[PDB]
Amino acid sequence: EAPLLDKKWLTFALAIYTVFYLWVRWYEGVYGWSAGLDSFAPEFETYWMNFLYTEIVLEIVTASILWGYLWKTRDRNLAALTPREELRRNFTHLVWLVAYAWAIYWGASYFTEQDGTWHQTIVRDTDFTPSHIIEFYLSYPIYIITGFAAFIYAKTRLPFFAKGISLPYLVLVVGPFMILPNVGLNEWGHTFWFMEELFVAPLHYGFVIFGWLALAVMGTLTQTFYSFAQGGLGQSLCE
Amino acid sequence: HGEKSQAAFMRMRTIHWYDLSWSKEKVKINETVEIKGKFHVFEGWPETVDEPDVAFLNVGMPGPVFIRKESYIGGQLVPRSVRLEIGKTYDFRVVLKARRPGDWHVHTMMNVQGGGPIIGPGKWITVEGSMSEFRNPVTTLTGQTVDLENYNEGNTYFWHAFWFAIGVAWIGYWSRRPIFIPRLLMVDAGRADELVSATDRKVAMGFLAATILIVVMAMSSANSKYPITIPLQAGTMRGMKPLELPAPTVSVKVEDATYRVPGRAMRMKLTITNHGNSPIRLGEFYTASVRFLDSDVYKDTTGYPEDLLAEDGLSVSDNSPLAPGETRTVDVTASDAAWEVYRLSDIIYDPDSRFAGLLFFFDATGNRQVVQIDAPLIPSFM
Amino acid sequence: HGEKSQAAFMRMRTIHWYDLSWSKEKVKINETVEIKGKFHVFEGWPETVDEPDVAFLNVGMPGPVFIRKESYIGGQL
Amino acid sequence: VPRSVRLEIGKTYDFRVVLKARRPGDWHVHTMMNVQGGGPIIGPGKWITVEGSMSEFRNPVTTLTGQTVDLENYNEGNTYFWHAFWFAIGVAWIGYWSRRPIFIPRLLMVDAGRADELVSATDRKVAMGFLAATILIVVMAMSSANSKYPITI
Amino acid sequence: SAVRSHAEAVQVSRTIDWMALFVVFFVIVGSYHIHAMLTMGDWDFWSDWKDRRLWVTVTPIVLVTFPAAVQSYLWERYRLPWGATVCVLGLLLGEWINRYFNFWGWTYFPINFVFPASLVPGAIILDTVLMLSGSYLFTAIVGAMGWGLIFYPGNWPIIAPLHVPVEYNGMLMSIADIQGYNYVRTGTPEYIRMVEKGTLRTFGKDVAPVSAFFSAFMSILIYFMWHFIGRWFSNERFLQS
Amino acid sequence: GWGLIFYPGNWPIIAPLHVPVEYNGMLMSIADIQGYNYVRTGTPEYIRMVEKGTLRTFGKDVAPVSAFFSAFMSILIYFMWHFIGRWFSNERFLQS
Ligand SMILES: CCCCCCC/C=C/CCCCCCCC(=O)OC[C@H](COP(=O)(O)OCCN)OC(=O)CCCCCCCCCCCCCCC
Ligand SMILES: CCCCCCC/C=C/CCCCCCCC(=O)OC[C@H](COP(=O)(O)OCCN)OC(=O)CCCCCCCCCCCCCCC
Ligand SMILES: CCCCCCC/C=C/CCCCCCCC(=O)OC[C@H](COP(=O)(O)OCCN)OC(=O)CCCCCCCCCCCCCCC
Ligand SMILES: CCCCCCC/C=C\CCCCCCCC(=O)OC[C@H](COP(=O)(O)OCCN)OC(=O)CCCCCCCCCCCCCCC
Ligand SMILES: CCCCCCC/C=C\CCCCCCCC(=O)OC[C@H](COP(=O)(O)OCCN)OC(=O)CCCCCCCCCCCCCCC
Ligand SMILES: CCCCCCC/C=C\CCCCCCCC(=O)OC[C@H](COP(=O)(O)OCCN)OC(=O)CCCCCCCCCCCCCCC
Ligand SMILES: CCCCCCC/C=C\CCCCCCCC(=O)OC[C@H](COP(=O)(O)OCCN)OC(=O)CCCCCCCCCCCCCCC
Ligand SMILES: CCCCCCC/C=C\CCCCCCCC(=O)OC[C@H](COP(=O)(O)OCCN)OC(=O)CCCCCCCCCCCCCCC
Ligand SMILES: CCCCCCC/C=C\CCCCCCCC(=O)OC[C@H](COP(=O)(O)OCCN)OC(=O)CCCCCCCCCCCCCCC
Ligand SMILES: CCCCCCC/C=C\CCCCCCCC(=O)OC[C@H](COP(=O)(O)OCCN)OC(=O)CCCCCCCCCCCCCCC
Ligand SMILES: CCCCCCC/C=C\CCCCCCCC(=O)OC[C@H](COP(=O)(O)OCCN)OC(=O)CCCCCCCCCCCCCCC
Ligand SMILES: CCCCCCC/C=C\CCCCCCCC(=O)OC[C@H](COP(=O)(O)OCCN)OC(=O)CCCCCCCCCCCCCCC
Ligand SMILES: CCCCCCC/C=C\CCCCCCCC(=O)OC[C@H](COP(=O)(O)OCCN)OC(=O)CCCCCCCCCCCCCCC
Ligand SMILES: [Cu+2]
Ligand SMILES: [Cu+2]
Ligand SMILES: [Cu+2]
Ligand SMILES: [Cu+2]
Ligand SMILES: [Cu+2]
Repeated sequence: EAPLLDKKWLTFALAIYTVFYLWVRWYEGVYGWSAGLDSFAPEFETYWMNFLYTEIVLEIVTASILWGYLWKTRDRNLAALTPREELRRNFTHLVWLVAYAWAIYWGASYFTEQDGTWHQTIVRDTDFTPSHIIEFYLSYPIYIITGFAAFIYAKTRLPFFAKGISLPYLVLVVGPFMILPNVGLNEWGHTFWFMEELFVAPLHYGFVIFGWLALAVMGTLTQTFYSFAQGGLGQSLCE
Repeated sequence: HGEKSQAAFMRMRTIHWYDLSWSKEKVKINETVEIKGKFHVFEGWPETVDEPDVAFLNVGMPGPVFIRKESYIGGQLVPRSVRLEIGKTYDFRVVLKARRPGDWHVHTMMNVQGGGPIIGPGKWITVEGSMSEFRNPVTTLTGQTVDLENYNEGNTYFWHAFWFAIGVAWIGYWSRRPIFIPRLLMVDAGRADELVSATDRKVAMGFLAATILIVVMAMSSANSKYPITIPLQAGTMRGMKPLELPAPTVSVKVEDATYRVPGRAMRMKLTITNHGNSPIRLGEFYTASVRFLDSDVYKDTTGYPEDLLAEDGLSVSDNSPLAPGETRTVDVTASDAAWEVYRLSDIIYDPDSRFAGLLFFFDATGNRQVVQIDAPLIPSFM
Repeated sequence: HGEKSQAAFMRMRTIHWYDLSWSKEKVKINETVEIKGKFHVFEGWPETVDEPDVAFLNVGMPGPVFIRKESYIGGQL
Repeated sequence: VPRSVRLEIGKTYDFRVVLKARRPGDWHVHTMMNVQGGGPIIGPGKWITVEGSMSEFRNPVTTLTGQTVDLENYNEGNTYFWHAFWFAIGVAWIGYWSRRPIFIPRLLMVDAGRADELVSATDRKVAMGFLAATILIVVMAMSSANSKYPITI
Repeated sequence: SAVRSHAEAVQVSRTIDWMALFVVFFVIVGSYHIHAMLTMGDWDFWSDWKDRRLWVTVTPIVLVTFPAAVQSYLWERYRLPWGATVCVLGLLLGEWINRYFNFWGWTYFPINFVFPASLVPGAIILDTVLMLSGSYLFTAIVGAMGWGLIFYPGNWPIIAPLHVPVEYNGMLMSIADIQGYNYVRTGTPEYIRMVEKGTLRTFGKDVAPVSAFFSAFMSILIYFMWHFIGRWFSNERFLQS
Repeated sequence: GWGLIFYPGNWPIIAPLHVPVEYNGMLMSIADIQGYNYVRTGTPEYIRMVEKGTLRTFGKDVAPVSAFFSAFMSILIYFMWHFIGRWFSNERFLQS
């Protein structure tokens, strides 16, 4: 008779992102000045290019392992899922959504405007600035991994989402992912199209457009609520 | 920082910064440093850079470690964008005030609209002290002296916190009840009208009226407190006075200019005609912030950034007094690690292999003539 | 009419009209009036006004109360 | 002036053009100034007669790498070879599927719900091999071209 | 059954309410913040960009986007009238966090030079109009008019002390202008700022009201379009491929 | 993949045409000399939309950046033209 909501998992989901991104901010503060200013220097290499390579390799490994583990341990027979266990799985999926929202805030909101700050205070020299390394290649893949994991868990554990591919969930999960390829346009926007460090330039409208797809969350939320209510919780609550 | 990654020919063919001075190398907090010099606009302006019809004199540094107290182009203060003419030389002066301690690489730059950044030579300046001692006093036309570091901070905090608290209260008034699932079921069941009561309507009306009235009263109070206000001052300042410089009594033609691609040097054949000004001798070749000097003819005493100063990087086949009238063809060799360090050797990736730079000629009395050269640069691979 | 509402600095920094003459102050119908003068273009042209690469010499009046018989800039129609 | 240039209104310029005869016949030759945002400005045309055979025309050019080439036929065979190679690969890919019934029986099977029977494991292996071979061949060809011509601008 | 009693169901529903509020709030923070910054953030970053023509016109038009969709979802499905307020609060929270911890904590730009614009009154007006009227067309028209018109009066108490004239080195300057001049933005030259510079067709002290009315009209249009955009975004559809 | 493989696939063909030449004192490409010698009367030199270098152009990243931008826009255009073709495949009959 485990509790319906696992408080330890929710606390971990918040705390791991909080601590990791606080350490990332500390690293940016410590080494963003001594080594990050000049891109053709050895300290810049050993303090940011190594970071980029390590983060890319770790992101690939983590995404592969997590997605493969979630897809391998799927519930083959969901017809025997008891309503209480279905409610517990719904709470776990809600914890996954909480983690995805926290990662989305950390990526799209915090580090994007930090990148804006960085570009307004220095002269851009390379596409692999420390700000670009942290924002485009660390936070965006992290929230992409979290969203893919949440979608896979919902599809493989919740009977509500197991009957097909949820269009609002697919838009909410893949839409922000398209922000990562669009970075190329951003680079093509800064190197060829726009000669000025203007944050409202059209070369950034790609980001904006895919950010709009995050609004799909509302539709997803509705489905989630029905997944919470179809198991008998709604009937008891309406009384 | 940011020049090494810029195309070599773009750096060679835009703006040339010649004799520069820094008043101090180490400053304390609140102390001022003056950077003066001359900048020449190259006649063969690249086509992908818009003409400097709208240009801004800027200071390149990792942030507000200094504050730009003032900037003058031709003796005229230039807080706004200005208009520069192709082929003219201008004096510039920048007075900065130290704000944050540490070692800072400071550059003078010309931001050009439709072109991008044009960074000049950077110098390392050390600031000693504490940032807490920095003050920025400004006296207004209303008779008030304020400190720009903390002026109007509390008012902004108060108003933002007030409006955020109002929004939080508006959300929390509705947040005391069941939020998502029961309300969704009631709306689906057709009982939506039961979710809003008359008291809720009265609360919404009060919120709207209070918001409008508070905004109006706050605007009136702000107008009363500050009855004298002006809009933001902006515009492009034309009519910058250029330098009226002695035309070079020295004529230089570039026969050939080549660079070995592996390579840390550049070589050029030059025909030089002296049109008076006594026997002259080449003492320096300036390319892209890099100065190659002939120690026997000239020595820098201005503290030019050493990473960009090659004291004996100019090798002239015959650097003997060029008697007025003599037309000598000489082979000059500009060699220095800066060629590779500042990635000037990356002209091999450029869609335009042409260079431009400045040659400095000195007579027996020390008078200096500046000659401007431009040519195509041919890589050597054999 | 229409100048009082134009920005003061824009009026100060564009074109200066110096010595001007009007041939007549009171005219009959079908009679002609000549307005001559000099205009100087200010060197510090405002940036929000395009350079006078395409400019037209016009007469400001509430309509065709007159008809512009001719106009000359530097002696050229 | 191998590139576009900038001209000033009201100025006079000398111009010289050296041309080399390539094809026989009578040709009306004009000197012109193409102006961007304006169009063509044609000058006086003169009739010039070229006598000989086009097969005798040569265009020798010496590169900075020490190689002398003829621009009439330089790099022609390489372009033909690569285009023919890729066209043959595409034709083979199409013809692998073209050995079976194409349009009507496959359409009926898809409509009947038997689409999964139209692709077998061998077809999947062939597609995987085609993709891997294409990527590997592109990479190897780029490496070989870089090795053959290490100096490019 | 999933729950054993009505009280347990109520407690579970409250927990779901809190968690879903967290999810909605922070997803809105991320998406709205990225959209808002990449649409109008140059005027929002610096105090010398807060002019009467471009800032006042542009900011409400681009910022009315998310509140329209979130209102169209929340009021229709839950009768929750706080969509615009929650969007504005999330955007303000993200912006202030970045200003304090990155603009000032990292690059040491003074807070009085880098502060966001106030947006709560417009969201409150929109939310109250939607709640009291109950119709999206009237809400669109009147609430968007109010949202566009109240933007500059709401922010005037903050920026008014920054417009005191100063005779700086012989030239007339604003306090915000001196702030922009002294604190060097290496990547942001002076010519980039889209601020009013005066036109020969500019009339007698009508810049700010005209900008506000134009912003209100375009806010009406953008609210009308984004209501249906959000209606599409709220679809509960399932795909089979 | 379609966006990224375009330039590596064509490099073996155009690589011999990029050998530098000192043509009449100016550095030229073999393709540049081909364009110079063989006169296109209706195609002047200023029309060619080719890279000329920008002050924001960085250290040898032109081709990869162009390839990645092309790949992203190819994703977008493929997504739109899939539905365009789906509409074009409709078997509808009209009565007027
Ligand atoms: C479990 C916690 C609750 C969940 C929410 C997360 C809240 C956590 C906040 C962490 C506070 C400590 C920050 C100090 C780091 C402490 C820290 O890392 O200090 C070192 C750096 C400075 O290093 P340096 O650059 O080498 O130094 C030279 C120039 N300073 O400062 C900082 O990083 C401080 C500034 C940035 C701190 C981040 C802001 C706090 C994060 C808030 C997240 C938003 C949550 C919303 C909730 C409403
Ligand atoms: C945010 C941008 C919105 C994208 C457009 C909306 C999606 C397309 C709708 C119409 C066609 C599909 C059917 C209904 C949708 C939902 C959907 O795709 O359902 C699966 C259907 C198959 O289902 P069915 O039972 O056979 O009948 C059709 C369902 N109405 O797939 C399709 O019809 C084709 C594939 C769907 C389109 C791809 C996924 C769209 C998600 C965004 C992609 C990423 C782009 C953004 C990145 C920045
Ligand atoms: C390639 C461009 C696509 C054009 C748009 C698609 C055609 C229009 C569709 C909606 C209205 C018609 C009904 C469905 C279509 C097919 C169609 O036109 O059917 C006949 C119907 C009448 O049929 P019905 O049984 O009464 O019920 C409607 C059928 N869905 O006509 C109409 O409804 C009006 C005339 C149709 C439109 C003109 C022909 C379109 C062909 C292209 C014209 C040339 C332009 C391109 C030249 C470069
Ligand atoms: C010490 C702090 C608290 C405890 C730590 C555990 C988490 C906190 C709370 C919930 C569990 C508490 C008790 C658990 C005891 C034991 C424990 O560690 O349980 C958690 C999982 C087991 O997951 P489960 O079987 O679903 O069952 C969980 C319900 N108790 O442990 C594991 O070993 C992980 C499971 C296998 C999946 C691994 C994921 C792939 C890893 C590779 C990297 C992925 C990518 C990285 C990022 C890029
Ligand atoms: C689908 C996504 C489309 C974009 C919609 C979101 C807003 C994004 C960008 C534009 C916002 C304005 C700020 C500039 C940032 C976008 C940006 O960077 O704009 C640069 C220009 C100034 O530089 P520039 O050298 O002129 O460059 C032109 C590139 N757009 O700003 C401008 O605003 C001026 C350009 C002309 C556009 C005027 C604004 C639109 C006026 C209203 C009509 C449009 C319809 C409105 C709805 C009724
Ligand atoms: C940051 C500062 C935070 C400000 C907090 C403001 C408080 C907000 C809301 C209070 C909710 C109370 C609702 C009571 C209804 C609770 C309610 O509905 O009670 C039944 C009354 C019965 O009243 P009655 O006498 O029979 O009829 C009216 C004439 N006598 O109905 C009502 O209609 C009562 C309406 C009262 C509504 C009060 C809300 C006004 C709030 C404005 C706040 C101003 C902002 C601050 C100014 C600086
Ligand atoms: C312009 C030059 C033209 C190039 C022509 C290339 C030939 C193309 C296709 C051959 C089709 C054979 C299919 C046989 C399956 C015919 C087939 O499916 O046979 C059953 C086998 C059984 O094999 P098994 O041993 O039981 O299991 C595998 C390990 N033993 O299944 C298979 O899966 C066989 C897969 C074989 C597929 C071969 C295709 C590879 C083609 C690559 C061509 C490379 C391009 C040229 C390089 C220069
Ligand atoms: C509507 C309910 C009635 C309440 C009053 C309404 C608003 C106030 C006054 C109405 C009288 C009109 C004259 C304004 C005072 C007129 C007024 O106060 O004008 C101030 C300045 C002028 O400054 P100045 O020259 O130094 O002053 C001398 C003027 N000879 O103009 C402006 O601010 C321009 C007006 C603002 C732009 C809006 C124009 C309206 C466009 C139509 C669409 C908007 C309407 C919505 C339709 C539903
Ligand atoms: C149009 C609908 C009628 C109701 C609104 C009244 C219409 C007139 C003005 C309001 C637009 C904003 C102010 C700028 C005008 C246009 C206007 O009058 O601008 C002049 C100054 C701004 O000038 P500046 O050069 O920046 O110097 C600062 C001096 N204040 O603003 C004002 O004088 C403010 C005028 C009114 C302020 C109160 C706003 C409240 C009304 C708007 C909300 C309506 C929502 C209704 C809810 C249903
Ligand atoms: C700036 C101008 C205002 C913005 C425009 C939107 C305002 C309102 C309505 C106009 C278009 C949306 C109405 C919904 C379509 C209309 C709509 O709601 O659904 C149409 C169907 C629904 O999918 P279905 O069930 O599979 O199809 C069978 C019919 N139910 O979409 C499709 O079939 C696919 C196309 C849908 C594309 C709509 C996406 C909405 C746009 C998101 C982009 C961001 C916003 C851009 C504007 C800036
Ligand atoms: C993905 C699976 C793992 C395999 C490796 C992936 C690709 C290779 C390396 C990864 C390390 C990153 C650093 C690159 C080597 C870095 C590298 O080789 O850069 C070469 C040149 C730089 O030339 P240079 O200055 O003379 O050299 C000195 C540099 N200090 O830059 C480039 O070519 C620019 C990079 C290409 C543009 C793409 C940027 C990425 C944008 C994000 C969207 C695309 C990603 C897709 C998302 C799914
Ligand atoms: C992004 C997804 C990961 C997989 C692809 C690897 C990503 C990196 C580069 C590939 C883009 C094309 C090359 C230009 C880069 C960008 C890059 O590296 O450009 C430099 C040169 C071009 O320089 P130049 O000035 O024109 O001089 C010629 C010197 N070669 O290209 C390269 O060095 C080529 C790099 C890699 C070539 C192999 C391409 C194979 C990978 C792409 C296909 C992937 C499809 C996967 C199928 C599922
Ligand atoms: C560049 C951006 C990507 C291209 C855009 C297309 C990508 C995918 C979806 C977006 C629009 C097409 C979806 C089909 C409509 C959606 C569609 O498939 O059919 C809508 C109905 C079908 O006709 P019906 O049976 O009579 O109506 C009852 C509903 N079945 O069309 C209509 O009623 C008439 C309008 C249809 C017009 C669609 C034409 C497609 C465009 C062709 C132009 C060329 C492409 C331009 C883009 C560059
Ligand atoms: Cu960008
Ligand atoms: Cu530097
Ligand atoms: Cu010069
Ligand atoms: Cu008059
Ligand atoms: Cu004048």
